[PDB]
Amino acid sequence: SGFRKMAFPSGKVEGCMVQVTCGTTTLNGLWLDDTVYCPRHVICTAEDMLNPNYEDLLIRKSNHSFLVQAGNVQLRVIGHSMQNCLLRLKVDTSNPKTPKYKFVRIQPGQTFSVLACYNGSPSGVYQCAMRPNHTIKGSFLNGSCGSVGFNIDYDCVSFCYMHHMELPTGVHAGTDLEGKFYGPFVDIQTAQAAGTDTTITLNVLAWLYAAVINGDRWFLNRFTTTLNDFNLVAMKYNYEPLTQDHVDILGPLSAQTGIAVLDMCAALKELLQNGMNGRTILGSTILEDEFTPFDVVRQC
Amino acid sequence: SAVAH
Repeated sequence: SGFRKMAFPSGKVEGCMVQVTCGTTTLNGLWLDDTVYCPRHVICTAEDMLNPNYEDLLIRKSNHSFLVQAGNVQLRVIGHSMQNCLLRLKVDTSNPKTPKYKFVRIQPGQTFSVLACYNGSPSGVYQCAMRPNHTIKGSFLNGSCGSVGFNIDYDCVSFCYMHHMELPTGVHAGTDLEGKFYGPFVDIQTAQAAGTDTTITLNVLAWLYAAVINGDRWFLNRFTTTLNDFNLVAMKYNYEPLTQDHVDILGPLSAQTGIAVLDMCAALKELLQNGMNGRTILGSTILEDEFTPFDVVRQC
Repeated sequence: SAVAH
């Protein structure tokens, strides 16, 4: 019993973290097979960031231009390519400690683990949801660039994020593993702002189901609301609309608790309307939208 | 503005 915001075990990823130095900049890289991936802005400086042209910047550099150290061992760069906002550096050695993996583009509301690493060394692991506005609420400090997010399916590792920068709000932006940014953000040190976010309804409901699964049922009621009637409320409170597809997704959870999706949608409407009056759900003051249905199941 | 990490 119990429900906690967990993370995937990070060992498999740890094995693939390395340090990349270029000029006066050091950040992390990911080393899979003979490739090491890192943010393209590593080649930037105290000034280029201000307004760079990556292509120019790139060819004034070479394989000697980057120092890649794994553990205490230097590594030989022989190739450099650029893929979107990422850098690909080839190396002489195919990592022995390379696990089954694939690259995926995470979709909003899905969640992943982040292994925060400084200087090629892993510092911590935490769980993160991709916000609707394409940012994540992470804990990152300078030098954390190149840290990645991932999910694990059994043995396989799907990589879904690499860290690039921090927005003015203190939230983070990065790319998938083909260097394509999440959101419209670009790698320039210039004003950029997070769009106004919204709450992930499907996740809040799954969370409610978990709570029921976990014995706090205080927020239930015998009422029911329509799919359109609820959405009207959701709109009012900056919640995302519920759709039939999302209702379908919740079905197993509904079944397990014997709690219709719309009823739960009723309970929510009420909670939205009346608050919690100082009550706790799963030891939580406010509705929590960072667990997917899938997460809830894998934990119950 | 955006801060690189």
